[PDB]
Amino acid sequence: SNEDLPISMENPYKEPLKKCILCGKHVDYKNVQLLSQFVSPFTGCIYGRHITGLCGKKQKEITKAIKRAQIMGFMPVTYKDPAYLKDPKVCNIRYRE
Amino acid sequence: REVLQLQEEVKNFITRENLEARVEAALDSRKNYNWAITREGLVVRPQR
Amino acid sequence: PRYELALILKAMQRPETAATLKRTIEALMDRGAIVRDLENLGERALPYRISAHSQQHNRGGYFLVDFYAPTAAVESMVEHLSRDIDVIRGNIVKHPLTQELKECEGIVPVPLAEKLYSTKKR
Amino acid sequence: ATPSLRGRLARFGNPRKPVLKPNKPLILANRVGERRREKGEATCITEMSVMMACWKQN
Amino acid sequence: KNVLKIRRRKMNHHKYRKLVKKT
Amino acid sequence: DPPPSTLLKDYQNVPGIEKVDDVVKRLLSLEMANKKEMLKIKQEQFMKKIVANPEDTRSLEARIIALSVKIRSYEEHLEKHRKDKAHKRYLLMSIDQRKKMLKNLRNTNYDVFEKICWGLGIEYTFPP
Amino acid sequence: YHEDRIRAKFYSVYGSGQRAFDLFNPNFKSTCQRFVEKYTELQKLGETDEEKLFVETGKALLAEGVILRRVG
Amino acid sequence: RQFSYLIENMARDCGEYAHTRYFRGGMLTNARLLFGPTVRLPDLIIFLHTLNNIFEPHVAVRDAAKMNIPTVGI
Amino acid sequence: TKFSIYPPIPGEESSLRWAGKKFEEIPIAHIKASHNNTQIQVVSASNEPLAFASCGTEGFRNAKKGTGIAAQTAGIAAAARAKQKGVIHIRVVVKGLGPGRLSAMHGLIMGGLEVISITDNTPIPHXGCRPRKARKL
Amino acid sequence: AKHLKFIARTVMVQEGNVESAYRTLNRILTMDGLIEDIKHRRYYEKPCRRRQRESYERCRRIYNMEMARKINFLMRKNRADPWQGC
RNA sequence: AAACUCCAGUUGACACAAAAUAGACUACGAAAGUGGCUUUAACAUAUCUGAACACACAAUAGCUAAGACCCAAACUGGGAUUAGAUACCCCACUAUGCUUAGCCCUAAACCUCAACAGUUAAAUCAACAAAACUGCUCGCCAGAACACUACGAGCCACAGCUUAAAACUCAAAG
Ligand code: FES
Ligand SMILES: [K+]
Ligand SMILES: [K+]
Ligand SMILES: [K+]
Ligand SMILES: [Mg+2]
Ligand SMILES: [Mg+2]
Ligand SMILES: [Mg+2]
Ligand SMILES: [Mg+2]
Ligand SMILES: [Mg+2]
Ligand SMILES: [Mg+2]
Ligand SMILES: [Mg+2]
Ligand SMILES: [Mg+2]
Ligand SMILES: [Mg+2]
Ligand SMILES: [Mg+2]
Ligand SMILES: [Mg+2]
Ligand SMILES: [Mg+2]
Ligand SMILES: [Mg+2]
Ligand SMILES: [Mg+2]
Ligand SMILES: [Mg+2]
Ligand SMILES: [Mg+2]
Ligand SMILES: [Mg+2]
Repeated sequence: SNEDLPISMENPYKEPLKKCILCGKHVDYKNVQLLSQFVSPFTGCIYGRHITGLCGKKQKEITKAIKRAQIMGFMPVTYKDPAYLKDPKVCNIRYRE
Repeated sequence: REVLQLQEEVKNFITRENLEARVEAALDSRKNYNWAITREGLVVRPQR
Repeated sequence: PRYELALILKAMQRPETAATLKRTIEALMDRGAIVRDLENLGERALPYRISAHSQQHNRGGYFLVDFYAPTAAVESMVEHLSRDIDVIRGNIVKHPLTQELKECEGIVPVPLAEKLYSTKKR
Repeated sequence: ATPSLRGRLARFGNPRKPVLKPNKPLILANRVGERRREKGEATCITEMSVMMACWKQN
Repeated sequence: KNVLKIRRRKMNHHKYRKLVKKT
Repeated sequence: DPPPSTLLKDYQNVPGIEKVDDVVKRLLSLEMANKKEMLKIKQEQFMKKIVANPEDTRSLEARIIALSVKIRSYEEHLEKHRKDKAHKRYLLMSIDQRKKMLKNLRNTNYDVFEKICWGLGIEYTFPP
Repeated sequence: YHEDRIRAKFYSVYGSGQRAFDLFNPNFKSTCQRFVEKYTELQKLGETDEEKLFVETGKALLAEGVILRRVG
Repeated sequence: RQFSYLIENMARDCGEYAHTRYFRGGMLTNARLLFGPTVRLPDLIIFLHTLNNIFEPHVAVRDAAKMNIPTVGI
Repeated sequence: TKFSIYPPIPGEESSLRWAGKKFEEIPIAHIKASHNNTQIQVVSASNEPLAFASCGTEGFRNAKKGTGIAAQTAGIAAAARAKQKGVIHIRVVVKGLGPGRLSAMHGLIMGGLEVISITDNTPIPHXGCRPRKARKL
Repeated sequence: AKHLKFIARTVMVQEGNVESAYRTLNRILTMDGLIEDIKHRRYYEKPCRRRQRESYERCRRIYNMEMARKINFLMRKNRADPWQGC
């Protein structure tokens, strides 16, 4: 018949699925430097996923690790350890504007 | 394969014979679990 | 199974710290534990002032003990650590490396929910 | 990103209990709320205080 | 729906408990 | 219960495990494992003793054996935790599901049914 | 279409060609379309490896004077 | 409204009629009152765009069917 | 150097000085901003009381204490007494969301004191004692 | 009580600009939810009332975030009328 | 106003109470319920349906016995308000909220939408609400009120719970 008729395929132009910054990386409660990146510098509050940008699976892991480290004597609760204030900013939040 | 790997790790396990020697070695060494993540998903190990 | 003892020790000199570490490891072995490794995380200022055994501690030596013990040993060891005056805080958790991370493909987009309300003209 | 509405409301397909209980249908209207006037507040309280304080002194 | 049916049952039960207490 | 030195079901048949170090043996034994690992060996022993084909796990007989192992675990848990209503419900439900399995087995295969009752020490009672 | 697999790969490797698409001209051929054409011509020769066939396609265009600046 | 001028010229050129403006209610179902008792309604209505400016069917589509007037439509 | 809103850490070495004194040595002005009163106590870096003033001690009574002007007058009173003892720079630590939360600091500045930092220490229990029941108004 | 003081919720004044410092501090507490949290803690909010408020605040976020998404999508069409007179 | 001044602020020591943020997540459990940390045990069923009562559970309140004391708080007392105020507002303090061991077995226990399987075709379809339906099974309902009542029976319940009528009355109730 005719060879120009559309054929059945999976979308070849489909882009790869997005991945959170922590995708494929183990989150440890001992890694206080990583955990501090997701808490408020002034109040120590854990940031929501809309700020942190983490996936649902990693947001839970970070939350559970922060809570564990804070009660085991590794992480402060009411503020962010000043030693980690100069680490890379990975959270979409602006306090001065 | 797992049993073979385990049989190799047990060689380094702490025992009552090497307990004191292993305790001194631990006091001298330092282990760091801290590292940071960038907005690009790259690990930034600590420089110390 | 495999456990991890997060041991925050009192700020002491090297001879006393060695005695405490050996005493703690011997207690684990006495309860049937196969100690695998001992890691020194270094002495740092505590995140908050911890009051233990009628003493206010502001500094401590952080250590890690990797060991295999029977399930019944965990409760016994927790009791022993509570009675040791050289230990500020002691916690036993299931070793994190035993837990395997499932492979993640990525974030799948969720489309806006549809057909929540009838299409009648209001 | 807008929070999800999948499984949030009590519907026949939804097996779980409802997360949300909107009192009005979650449907965009053709209008927005009117601009609200700012609440009036007393002005020049500080300047009044310094004048009244000096009167007491003098 | 209004609560007129519940209100009638509410008064019945109140008066009943008051009667039982008295007697 | 199986001795604590018993090797795990997964590592029991790997070649050369009888000659490994004593530490490796006890690390791979029941002593260093959770309660569920010992339950698997219990199920294995009952399957070999009673069932004709231990490899077939979909048979009405294997399901009765597996359920009885679970029933026994709940009774041991409930002995320690007396006010655990969640597990008391699971035990009573499990007992009723084994009765239904036994009734279906009694109606279909009596010769095999009698072997289940003997091996597992289950007495079939008729409902009121 | 079958060539969408080629077009998707080309756009990923090289990106949008410098030549701007002129959709007004019905006979306009883009750098990607030229690649598909050469790719198909080399497929008729009897090449069975996509990666090898993709590499050969790029080499033929480079010889013809086409500018193929990879994203890298 | 991008083609209102074009369509009004095309109708005048072929000696026909165009309605590219806001369609007032009752132009077809109430014509004898709007125009006069002896007004003659269209015999054919050609919709070059069948949707109004809120992306809903042009009202005359329904009203043309009420008046039994055949309609051509893109 | 760029201005850092974050306070200097006591352990680390900083170049910021106020009258030759480090951040850890500046006296502290504790402001308790309640719904019905504002209390201001100026203490030294070693917790030695220097001055105290509240809306009640300034002659305001009943609902007149819970006003901005009443708190501002209390701030000026505390500043006057604190300046006699040698206080110039103060670290403000406010507690509560009362009407005199900001006015108290304005009074302290109007009294001749310089505020170098503002700390909020309003108590927030993390789960705590159950508060009084809601009012039926 | 146990933590080090003068690290949490502390803001430094720039060039004696206390007004801007208080606004910054007040903005930090609002963005974190402390201001709104403190006010709700004055009186006990019963669980059913807290669940009823959370449901209300969540339905309002979804509506407001969808209306804003439509405003920004249609703002392009605020242009002047191109076919004026047609 | 009363109350407090054996008060208040700073600093230090300091629970058998309650568990910010995360949570814009929507998971777990039969439901009731479950959101601080750790560990142990642990989440029935390879067809489905299947009970007011059998079997086992079941928020809060409440009962019995022994403990705990931060805060909250029926009742009660004081202050205020009011024509009165046995309320709404303020203060103080109980039972109670907690733990242990037994009861009691109720809820707008409602997501007022039963379990399992399947459909989106046509007249979709009273109205509103959360679109309209098919197969199959158990449970339940036949005007309002009397009536979450009387009597009988069962129950660790004894001012209780479950089951649950009739007479007279009306032409409506919904
Ligand atoms: S997207 Fe892979 S773990 Fe977050
Ligand atoms: K908490
Ligand atoms: K009921
Ligand atoms: K309901
Ligand atoms: Mg409603
Ligand atoms: Mg209403
Ligand atoms: Mg009545
Ligand atoms: Mg008085
Ligand atoms: Mg929350
Ligand atoms: Mg059933
Ligand atoms: Mg029945
Ligand atoms: Mg109960
Ligand atoms: Mg009780
Ligand atoms: Mg009280
Ligand atoms: Mg009491
Ligand atoms: Mg408690
Ligand atoms: Mg409920
Ligand atoms: Mg049913
Ligand atoms: Mg009742
Ligand atoms: Mg009764
Ligand atoms: Mg009776």
